[PDB]
Amino acid sequence: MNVDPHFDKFMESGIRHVYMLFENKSVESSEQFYSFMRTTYKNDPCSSDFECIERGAEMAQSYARIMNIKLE
Amino acid sequence: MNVDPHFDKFMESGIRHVYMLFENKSVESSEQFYSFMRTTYKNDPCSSDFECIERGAEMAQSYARIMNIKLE
Amino acid sequence: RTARFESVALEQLQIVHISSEADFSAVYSFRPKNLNYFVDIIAYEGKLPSTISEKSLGGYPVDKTMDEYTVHLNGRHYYSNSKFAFLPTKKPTPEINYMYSCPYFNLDNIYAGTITMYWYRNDHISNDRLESICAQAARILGRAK
Amino acid sequence: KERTARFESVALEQLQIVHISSEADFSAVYSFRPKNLNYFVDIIAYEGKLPSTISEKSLGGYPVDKTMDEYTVHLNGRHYYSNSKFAFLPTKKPTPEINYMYSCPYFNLDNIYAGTITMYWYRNDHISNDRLESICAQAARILGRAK
Repeated sequence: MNVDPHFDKFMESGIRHVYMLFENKSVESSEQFYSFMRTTYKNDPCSSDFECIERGAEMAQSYARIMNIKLE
Repeated sequence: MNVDPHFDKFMESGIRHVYMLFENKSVESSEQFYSFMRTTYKNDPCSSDFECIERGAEMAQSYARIMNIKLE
Repeated sequence: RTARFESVALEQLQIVHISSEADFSAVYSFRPKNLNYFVDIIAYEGKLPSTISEKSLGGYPVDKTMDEYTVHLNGRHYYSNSKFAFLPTKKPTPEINYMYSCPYFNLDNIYAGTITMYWYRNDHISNDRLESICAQAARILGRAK
Repeated sequence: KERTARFESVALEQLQIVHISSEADFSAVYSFRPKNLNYFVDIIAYEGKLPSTISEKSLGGYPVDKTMDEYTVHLNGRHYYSNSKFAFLPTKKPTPEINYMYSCPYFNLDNIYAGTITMYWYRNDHISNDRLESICAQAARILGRAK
């Protein structure tokens, strides 16, 4: 696709390191998560491959605790 | 890209053989063009590179003559 | 939202399911638009494979690196014995002997999901009838949005 | 609708900042159409001295060549600079009067490649790529929110 390579790094890292452990995946849980990852990114974008892979991980990780989401 | 690859071959054929020779390009002229190409494709898609390259060109040139668009 | 796409995803999967005489058939649909991070089942027919039976069939992450995704972007159909990229589970599903699928592209000409047929028995009609059943439904979903 | 008309007000604001602080000779905001597809590129605002190869003609509805380096470098996450390749300059002719281009992509609310901020020089002294980088990047963040 023609995607922001940085958001797509940041988003894919969020999904593979956190979101795929979610025990309860559904339509609106993915959209809340996407809406948070998108707004977070857009207010303070990461600037590089290495910076994105790891801000995506630890922010998805934060999201998990904020809205208190069951993992493993 | 994650564009329908057959429409993409078809649309880029029309662009690289015909639309590029339009002497008066504009926001509108390019809007009508893509709108015609999308309608024609979606009503009767091609299913082949060699076909798509070739129909895209003919339809474009046909659109050109239909609308009386200056070439060269 | 405007549904309407799902009214058409139902009608076409009906035709696809019965004509292919598959055991289980589903319309998968990508989200968000043009980024394809998640895949949902928005309509199925037949009996669900044991791996997705009493589980949410929506919001499953898209692995863009599996074969089916890349093959659909080249514009050909995909079939397989043991690879179900989009089926909403991590567990394998060895009770599936065969899967055949074709992409559909929306009105903006972008990969928007798949129409997919599954067999529990190892017999199935020819791939050539599978193709034309598939392509004719793909064309209709594409116009529907 | 007039979503674009609002985006144009911001585009004009950010282009002013970029052109003057970069000291460029010619500055442009380019904007792809249709959404997500990018078959066409338009100058929606410019500053400075129009190069001769695009005076007196239309700066809209020019076709996009996606095999050109700048399109793919942008999609790989980098700024683009060159002293001869002007992928998006609405003309099929070369423009030897241009000594240097510098450009960074911007991306819209949907995170799609939606256009570029580009500076151009006719002299061959330009401020360092390092200053242009952060100049271009800060305006890119703001265009990206302007939907």
